[PDB]
Amino acid sequence: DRELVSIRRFLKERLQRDYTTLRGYAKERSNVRLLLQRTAEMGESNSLLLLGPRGSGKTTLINSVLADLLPNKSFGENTLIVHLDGNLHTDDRVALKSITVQMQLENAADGKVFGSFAENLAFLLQCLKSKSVIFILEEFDLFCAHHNQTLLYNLFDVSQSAQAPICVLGVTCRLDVIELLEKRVKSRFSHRQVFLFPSLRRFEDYVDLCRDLLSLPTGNSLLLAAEKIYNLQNIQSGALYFSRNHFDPGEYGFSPRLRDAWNKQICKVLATQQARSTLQALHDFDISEAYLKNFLFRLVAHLRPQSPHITAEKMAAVGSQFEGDDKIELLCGLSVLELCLIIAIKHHSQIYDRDSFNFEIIYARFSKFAKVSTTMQAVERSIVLKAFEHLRIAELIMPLTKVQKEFEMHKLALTYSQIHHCMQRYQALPTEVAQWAQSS
Amino acid sequence: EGSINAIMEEYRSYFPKWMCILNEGFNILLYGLGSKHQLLQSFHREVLHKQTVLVVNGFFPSLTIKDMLDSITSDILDAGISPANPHEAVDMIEEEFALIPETHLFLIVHNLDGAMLRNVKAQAILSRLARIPNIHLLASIDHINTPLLWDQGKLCSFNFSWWDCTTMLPYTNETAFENSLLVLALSSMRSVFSSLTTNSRGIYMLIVKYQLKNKGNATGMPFRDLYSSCREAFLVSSDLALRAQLTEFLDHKLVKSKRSSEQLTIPIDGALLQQFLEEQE
Amino acid sequence: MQPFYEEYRKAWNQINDHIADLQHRSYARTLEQLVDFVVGQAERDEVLPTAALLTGINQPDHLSQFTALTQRLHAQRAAMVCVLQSRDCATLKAAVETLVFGLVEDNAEVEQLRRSQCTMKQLKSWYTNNFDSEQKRRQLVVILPDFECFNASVLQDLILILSAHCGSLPFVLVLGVATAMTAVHGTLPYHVSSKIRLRVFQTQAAPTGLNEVLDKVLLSPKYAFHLSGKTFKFLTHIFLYYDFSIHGFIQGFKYCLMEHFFGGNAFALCTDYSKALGRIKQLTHEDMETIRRLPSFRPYVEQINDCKRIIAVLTDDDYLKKKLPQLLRDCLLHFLLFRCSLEFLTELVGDLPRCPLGKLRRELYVNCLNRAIISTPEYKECLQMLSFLSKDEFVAKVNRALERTEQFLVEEIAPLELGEACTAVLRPKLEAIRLAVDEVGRALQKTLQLIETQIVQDHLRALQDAPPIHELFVFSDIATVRRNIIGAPRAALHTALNNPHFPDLSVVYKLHLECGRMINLFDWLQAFRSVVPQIQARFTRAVAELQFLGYIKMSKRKTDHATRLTW
Amino acid sequence: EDYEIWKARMLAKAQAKLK
Amino acid sequence: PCREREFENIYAFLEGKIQDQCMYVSGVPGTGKTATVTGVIRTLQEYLEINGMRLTEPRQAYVQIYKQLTGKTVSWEQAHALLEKRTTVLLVDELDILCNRRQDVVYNLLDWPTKLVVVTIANTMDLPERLGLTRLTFQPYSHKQLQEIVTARLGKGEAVQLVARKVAAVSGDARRALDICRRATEIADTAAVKCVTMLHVQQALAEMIASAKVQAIRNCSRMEQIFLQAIAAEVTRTGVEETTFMGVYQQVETIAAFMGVTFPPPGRALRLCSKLGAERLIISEHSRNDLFQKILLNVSADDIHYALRV
Amino acid sequence: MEAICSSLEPLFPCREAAIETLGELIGDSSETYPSAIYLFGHSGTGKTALTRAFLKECGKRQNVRTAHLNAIECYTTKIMLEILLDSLAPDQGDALKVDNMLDFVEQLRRQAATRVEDQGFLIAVDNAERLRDMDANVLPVLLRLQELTNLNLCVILLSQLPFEKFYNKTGLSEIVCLHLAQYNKAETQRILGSDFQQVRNQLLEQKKRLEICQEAVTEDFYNNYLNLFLSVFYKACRDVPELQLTARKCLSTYLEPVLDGTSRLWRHIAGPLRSALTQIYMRIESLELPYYAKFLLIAAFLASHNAAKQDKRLFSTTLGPKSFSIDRLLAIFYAILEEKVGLTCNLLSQISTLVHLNLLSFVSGEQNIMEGSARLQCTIGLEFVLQIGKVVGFNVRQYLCD
Ligand SMILES: [Cl-]
Ligand SMILES: [K+]
Repeated sequence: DRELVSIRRFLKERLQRDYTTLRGYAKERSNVRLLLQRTAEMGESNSLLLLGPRGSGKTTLINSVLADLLPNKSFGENTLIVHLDGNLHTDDRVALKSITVQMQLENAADGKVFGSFAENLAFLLQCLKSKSVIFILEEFDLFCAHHNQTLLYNLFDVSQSAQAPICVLGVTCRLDVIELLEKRVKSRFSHRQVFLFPSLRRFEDYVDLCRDLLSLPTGNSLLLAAEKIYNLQNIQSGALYFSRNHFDPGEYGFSPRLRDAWNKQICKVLATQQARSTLQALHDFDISEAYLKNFLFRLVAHLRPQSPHITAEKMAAVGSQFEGDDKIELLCGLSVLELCLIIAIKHHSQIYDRDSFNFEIIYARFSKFAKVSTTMQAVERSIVLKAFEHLRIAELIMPLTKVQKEFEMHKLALTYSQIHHCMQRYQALPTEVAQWAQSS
Repeated sequence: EGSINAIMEEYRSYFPKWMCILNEGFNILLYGLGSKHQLLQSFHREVLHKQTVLVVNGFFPSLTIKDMLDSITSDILDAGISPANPHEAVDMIEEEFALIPETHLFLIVHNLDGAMLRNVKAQAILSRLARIPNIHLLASIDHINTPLLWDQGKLCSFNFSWWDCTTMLPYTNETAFENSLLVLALSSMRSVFSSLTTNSRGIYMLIVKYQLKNKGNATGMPFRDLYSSCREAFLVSSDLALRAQLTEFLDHKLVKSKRSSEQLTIPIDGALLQQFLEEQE
Repeated sequence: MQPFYEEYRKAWNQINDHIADLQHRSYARTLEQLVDFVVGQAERDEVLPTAALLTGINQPDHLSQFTALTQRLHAQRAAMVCVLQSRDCATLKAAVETLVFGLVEDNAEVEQLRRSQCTMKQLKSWYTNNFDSEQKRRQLVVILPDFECFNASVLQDLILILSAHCGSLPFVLVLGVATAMTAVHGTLPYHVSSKIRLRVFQTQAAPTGLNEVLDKVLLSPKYAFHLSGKTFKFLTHIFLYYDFSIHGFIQGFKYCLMEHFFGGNAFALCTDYSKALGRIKQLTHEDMETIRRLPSFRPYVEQINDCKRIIAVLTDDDYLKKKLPQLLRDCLLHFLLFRCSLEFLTELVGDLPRCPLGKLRRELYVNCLNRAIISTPEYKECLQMLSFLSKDEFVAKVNRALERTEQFLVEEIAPLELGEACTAVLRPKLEAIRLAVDEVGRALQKTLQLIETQIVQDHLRALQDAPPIHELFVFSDIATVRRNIIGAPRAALHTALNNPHFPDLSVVYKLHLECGRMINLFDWLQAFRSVVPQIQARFTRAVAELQFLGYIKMSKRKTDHATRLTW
Repeated sequence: EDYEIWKARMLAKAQAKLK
Repeated sequence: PCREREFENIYAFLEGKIQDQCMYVSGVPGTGKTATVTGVIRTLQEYLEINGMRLTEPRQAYVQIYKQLTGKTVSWEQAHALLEKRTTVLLVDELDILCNRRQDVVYNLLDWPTKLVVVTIANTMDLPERLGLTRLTFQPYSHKQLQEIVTARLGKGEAVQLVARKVAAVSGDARRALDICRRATEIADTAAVKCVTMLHVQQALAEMIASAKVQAIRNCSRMEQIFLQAIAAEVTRTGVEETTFMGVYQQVETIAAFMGVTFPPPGRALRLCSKLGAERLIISEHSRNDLFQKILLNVSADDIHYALRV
Repeated sequence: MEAICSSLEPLFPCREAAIETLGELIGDSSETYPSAIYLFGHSGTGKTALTRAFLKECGKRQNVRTAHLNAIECYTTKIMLEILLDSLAPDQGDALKVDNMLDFVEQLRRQAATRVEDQGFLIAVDNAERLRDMDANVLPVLLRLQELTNLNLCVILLSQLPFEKFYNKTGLSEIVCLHLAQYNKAETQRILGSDFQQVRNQLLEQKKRLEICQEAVTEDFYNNYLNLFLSVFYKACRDVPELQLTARKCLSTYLEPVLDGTSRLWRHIAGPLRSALTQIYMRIESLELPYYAKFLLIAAFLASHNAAKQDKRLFSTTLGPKSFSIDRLLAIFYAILEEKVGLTCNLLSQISTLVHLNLLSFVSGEQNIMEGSARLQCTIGLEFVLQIGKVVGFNVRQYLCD
């Protein structure tokens, strides 16, 4: 009843948020923790860089380490964190402005001229004198793409010169990120200080993660987590990028019976074979946390008082919805004439080994079919041209490159198997089209 | 030598009519065999006189229509530098000249043929200009297919009064720039670039872009970054292909490879490079 | 200022005003229709309405149309219009900016920022602020004078944007298209065409308008200045065979008129009979000389007795200045009669099949000024054809002719000075013919003969057989003007390079001709050396000059071979 | 024919007529 | 070195065609064909060599042929003409490139001897079938030959032979074998021992597998690895380095069908390709050009081998 | 959320499941959104109206701030940001400024909220196909806009294409993909049959004629007519709105017979039906050329059709028109002209004017027209060329090699 709604809310919020908690990766967590401990507690400067496939919570690992390291207060008051993103912070100047703002030194820097970026960063760091900074650059390559790599040069130069305490935590999915650095930047950067995120190769870990994400934790766990988050929310002005709008598990409360029943059901469901094979498929495909959280969000979202029980059939259902093909659906969505054009193009492509086609040829074939058709009779030219255009706009037909509309040469962007499945799946063919597509 | 001189004096006697012609919203045009530079200069020297008289040397390749619009907009109109888009500048010119009557500006285009005036846009701009009644156009033609780039509107805006004016003298200043096989150059490069294939042009665009992005410092470009950028864009099959392409660029002496890593210097100024990229748009 | 220039200005302004009036009359209908359509939309979704104007193959003539429509719509206070020139819409950004800025400026013009911040949102806000509850909505019209020159993508995206913003904003746009609607349907797909809901509008083509302006202006008796048949034919030729530009015709005509009156003060006489006499008073010996020098004066000085008068003419100016008010009178009256005769003969020759002598008044005008009508077999054929219809047809025909020339005499000669004379001379002949018709096989040929002798013979005379000093009012010298307007330089270069009319370049050119298509440089140089260190330099510079002219191209088709582009 | 020669010719014809 | 029969075959063919007054060799890159052919051409002690890479344009082949034949340089058309007008042996290297683009040059080039001697070197043995002569297939070094090479490097019994056989078994390719031998020798030198042990090889192996790309590939999912292998297969079949998605997907279907795995539809494969493209293992353009997008491979076979097959 | 679906179901029939799932994802504000949704389906599937109505009802009954937008209008990012922000930040006008994406994220982040008043934000980008043609940072930021703003918000992307044509060269985030396919014949007929009472009352409002009209109109009649209409139309078009409109007009035309004192009505409706079927997707309510221009044009067409070395004798059609060297065109022109007028600037201006009118179009080197040698291509023909030939009197067919 209300309980299902509660649980659904909980799971949804947990999936789409929960910016701090990460499971496993002890070595990496400890490593980053130690490095940040160095920079914060001992006051030295370093340049770290994280590589890993897009989907694996590496930013989450950073958030977790910070989540554990910040509330010590001995570290909290002294250090401050600056978040930067290659997609948002472009043009360098924007980044510097945002650094100024994030250090809470916009007022102390208001109305001042600076010759270069460096001379500005120096002032910004001077205003801190003490205190230390942790720069966190997401999409590092996009920062490598910037002009002269000024930001990176100066940050790493400050990291190399050991002047003032700052740490540069880079985050990217790009292996050759190191090769994108200019010599002067690459020289000032700690080589072989890059650490690769291995992700969860093992499938049992995947299933266990799924179980953890779907299951409900003890009230005490929720209480502790809530407390920790609340403690995180009070640090600084409360403006950390993993504090605002957090999971906040202190808003949900589940009775012991409900918890036991639910978790028992989850285990029972993940104990079965079909669920496990569904997860096996997902794992075979993308092996990323985001994919799993997507599948699970979809699975959780479909919980209703009509079907309050999460079951393997649902997992297999959503899995099937994942394994589906969109283009074949859209093809089935088409009209008859359009599909007849596709068939003509298929014939043309099969006979001439994927030679480019021109509207005239397809119209010629469709006409040759039309003149002897029962249904496609008395329908010519204009509509066919409209259908062709429609196919062009839907990018079912790609063009290779003002040329004439009628005389444009094209490439077709479907696979014969897709068209075949379309024929098999399309309702309701007028039988002539089948035979027209069947042979000859 | 006396015949041509007499003919020059005749074409000097042709002068006082041209003014009356120009007054009536017409523009005179000369399609002589030899150079008509001295003639137009004499016309400017004697007839025009007064103030507010512009001159345009079409055979100088270093010029651009943009700086010309800037030139006319700067001092004469006293409005400032002309806007980026030439047609906007032309709109301004139209408005301002319409605003101020009885102040006629005589502009003389030596060798309207171009380049740079070979592009249709320049002719469009010059037509839009000549369409204005305040200003007056004294162009000269030499190339054969010059009227190939004039459509109806442009030719109609160019209320043209054709005059023979066939002089026999050279063609020294004009021919001096016309490079031949019988004997870096900015004009030549765009054609040499136009003659290239798509991919080659693409590579050249990559290198010239990289060069533009880093014009300051006074310290491109490495072969590695070029290879990377080219391979990334699927413009080159392998290293040897790029080196071959560079060798082809070296043969035409467009690019220059300074080895020390292998740096690929372009031995030309940045302004004309910006002009290049600008035209390549 | 000089007198001839004053007459030039007056004449030119009169003519231009006339043509402008005719054009305004021509545009007025479709204009009113357009405005009606716009307000029609103003009264009373998702799709924006549009109006297609089929102004074929004369883009620069129909800008005054859109301008007039702007002025009219502004006068109507029904809407504000912006015009987008394909040159100002290279990108979508520039298009929308130009659109908004245009509309704003238009409103600013009617009521009596910068392009960088001309968003559609800002326009919508501005429109909402200024007048959202008028209550009767205004309209935002968007003119596209040059549809052919537009970018397909930019156009489509623009139409889509405008279509999207309907309901909230009352958008309208007119399509000035050259080709038929096939170009519109060819340029736009169906998913964009399904947002237009257009209504086709037509405008009279340039040929009809030319026939109109020719018939109504250049053949009007009001103007003392006339074009020779050859010039007339030349202008109509360059018009009908090349550019259908009314403007080009007007300007060519202007150049002819200017070239005509710039002969001297003597041509100041080419005016109304009243204004000419003052000029006669003002004339000087040089003018007497230049009016003495011209043709059709010697035959006048020849046909005369009492040689003291001959010497009085040749020597004394004051005596010659007494004949002018009679000679000019005769010329003006003659051409008056000439037009009055054209108006009659054209109705008689036009209706016939074959149309050998002519169909339009201009054709007759040319054919009559060029050669004698009686001598040419076309006229004889026309007579032979006329003598066969007979019965009510012929009678009705000649009656139509007479009614036409009469109406013309009442309408187009009455207000004119020397109109009483022309009417007094012509009317009795028309009466005589009318009686000769009222008499009506033999009386037929009698009537035809009467028409011939009374009109064609004495009034519709050629230029050779024309009143003394028929110049000043007529302008020949077509060749020079033709050369000055037409511009055929390659011929001049050719003949200038072959044989100098006043020469290494020439020799190089001759060999270059002798070659064929591709030219080895060495043998070319050797031949040039055969004909004539220094020589090599000469050859190089010559070849470079040829390269500069564009007669030869430096090719890579073979080792050191040049390819000529000429034929 | 030239104008001055023609004028002179007619003048001569006049001088001949007067005789 | 172990390639001698091919050397004699080529030598015999060339000598025969020389004395009497069009061969086609093919093999994977690890076979070393050009060295052998040039070896035979050096053993004879008109000849002009051409490479599909040294030419910016395939049509420009005629120009270089011209410059090689009659100096100095002329347009490709006039070159095609002078060629059209016509012992002269001709070696072509990496013809797959030239053939991949326009095909006219190669068909011509093979029509030309039918009427001199041209030898064409390829990375594939089915390109004329995709559009008469003597063909020669360069097979890879056999296991025995591999063992022989490894043993020869390290210098039927006993220890050296054992380690040699192990290295030969694990390496697969001769290059990887010689590389592992090099590293093992370095470790042997560093460890102050004369002979190369097994632990040295094990260390080298572990060090080769410990590289970033290999672990990166090892971290990929199954479908991704299959995709990489499919790209590789496509490169192996075509002979060109760059692949187009379609062929890759076909190879994916083949490999997946063989492995019993049911590979998802093209969309998910475009997603896969984009992911791998983003992670810089491969190199791919958007997928806006589905089926027609070009997929470059940015890992090399050795890394894939150490990642997957060891 | 149930009220929303309950509120949308009437307006959108045969879309209950879609509304349900699309309701499961975005139904309630107090529940977390998926952060990114992408439903795809052909034009006229009714996806935009569905999204719009959904946003509307959510906006009405819940504390959510909507923001609908079309991607075609966004010729630059700043416009998108301005529209979205202005729509998401109400009562803020002529005072808001958005320099870049960062500022947008910051401002939306600044809008903020409190949990107890569980508000929500959801954006709908119509015609999202364009997003992958702008900046290449808009899409990845949008699909991750929830996580960048720490804000319970969700981005919706509509399009015709499959999402597999949206992936970037670098790092695209996860997104929930939905689907809408066109309605089956029965569903379409039902949707077309639903508006019976309205068209009935309208017809009645539109005198013996109105009586016999009133006497002979029922759901069966309408459904029959619609069945005919679908039988003749639905093969070529499944776009339901088009069917509505065209059916209405053709209904009037189908209606007039029974009113004139007269099954089968198939004949004089099939005519208009096909005649309307050919006139679909377009709303409703002799080129005069010079002589030498006409000759240039027909010469160009004769250069288009007949190609290469046939000029010697004279002086594949489905593939297209061939290329012209201006010299070849002038040659063919002077060859065919048989009047032999010397070239004048006006004539070369004529050919330039011809290419400007898009009657001719070049393909190669627009700049090197003078230096040699641009390649022109003729567009029009052949009926127009024959018409020209008939106007002048020249036999074009004679020169066509075929
Ligand atoms: Cl829709
Ligand atoms: K002017």
